Amino acid sequence: QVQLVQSGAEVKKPGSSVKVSCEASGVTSSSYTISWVRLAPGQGLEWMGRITPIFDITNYAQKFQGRVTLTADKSTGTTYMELSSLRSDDTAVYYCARDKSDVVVVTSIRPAYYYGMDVWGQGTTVTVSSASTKGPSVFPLAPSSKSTSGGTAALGCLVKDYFPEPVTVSWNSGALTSGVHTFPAVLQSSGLYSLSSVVTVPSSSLGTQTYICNVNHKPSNTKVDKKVEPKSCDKT
Amino acid sequence: DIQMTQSPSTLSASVGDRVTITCRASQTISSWLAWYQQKSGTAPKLLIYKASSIVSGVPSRFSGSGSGTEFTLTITSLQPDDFATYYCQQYNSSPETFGQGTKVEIKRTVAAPSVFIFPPSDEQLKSGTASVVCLLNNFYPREAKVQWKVDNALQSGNSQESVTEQDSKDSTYSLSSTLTLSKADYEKHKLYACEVTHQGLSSPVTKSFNRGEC
Repeated sequence: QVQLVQSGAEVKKPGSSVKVSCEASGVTSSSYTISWVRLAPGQGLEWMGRITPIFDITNYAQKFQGRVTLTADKSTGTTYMELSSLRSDDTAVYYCARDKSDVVVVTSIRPAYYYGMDVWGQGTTVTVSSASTKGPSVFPLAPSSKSTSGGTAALGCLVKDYFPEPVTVSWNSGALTSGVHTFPAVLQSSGLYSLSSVVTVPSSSLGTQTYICNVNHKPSNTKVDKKVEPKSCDKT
Repeated sequence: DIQMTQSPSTLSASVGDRVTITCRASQTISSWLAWYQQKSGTAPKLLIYKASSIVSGVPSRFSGSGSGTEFTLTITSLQPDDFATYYCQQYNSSPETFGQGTKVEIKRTVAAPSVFIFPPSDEQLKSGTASVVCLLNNFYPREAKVQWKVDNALQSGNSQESVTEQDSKDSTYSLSSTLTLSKADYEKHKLYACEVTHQGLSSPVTKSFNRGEC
């Protein structure tokens, strides 16, 4: 029942350093090895490096070398990954993993005794933007003639210009969940995020039922509920 | 240095089906290959090592094969929870290199989207900026072209979009395209359209509104 517990998510200005932790417990050796792998948006999975704490032996990837630094604290079964000259494309999710070997890894993986990276951390999300923290302006997507289809109306919320992710949206304090779609945020050229949350209801309910989006941006630090009400549009 | 290319980059399939992902290594790696499954909010899962050796806890339906530079991962009978991305990893030489991942999506019927358009809010308009949201609801395949026109005059470069993940109940997608102008340029025209083409569309569906009636 070996498990790896990484540190919380992290938002860093470009150029800054980030150091995420990882706490093994419980491996069956002091001579375990820990790899670090990042999930990077658009380029896939990606091996960075590797540390065997007992001997403090480290092997980094060429593409990183200059910026990565693996370290350990043998007393507390924790390793640390420090990426340094942070560019905007280091924005990614950072995993630590066990290298399962029958033999202590002291340089390369010795392939005949390898069993894969068999246990991973939860991940740590690291966002790299010049941007500064900010809550969103929530605007209504009003139901109307132009948001209708054969008995059905669509309405919603525009969660606009925040940083960093994440924001959450429920509808009518979570009472209304069937038919809801909340789209992946999107990164504007301003460096600020913007999503839309949307519902389909039957049109005849716009008059009797009241609809509200609940927007929680936990970073900074808005809680806002907007009442979405029907708007008038050209019949033709 | 070794580069791993898998195929296909993506593939749609059904529960029950026989799925096989392929892996080519840029130089021989003997049998030193592992397969990883990854879903959304979760870390990769190890499935296979030494090309064919199955992990303690991985279902019998998963099988690996290959040696040298051609390898194969095979789900025999697909399954509700096998919809994910699969990565192969080479652990011959260092560095460890992964494949680019193969996303395996569900296969449902063709479904035409239902289109909606949304005029700027009264209160966004107080701010100098005006956003127009076109919504494409519940469709398949994931491919859709969204085109803004003002008035009948094609925009380009003001319109970010976003797609929902393949819905859990009906396996359809949803899209949210978003035109963004200034309360000045807006405000210069009357006719905001939003034309949509899909595979399940006879003819390009358009939703449009007259400004200042909305």
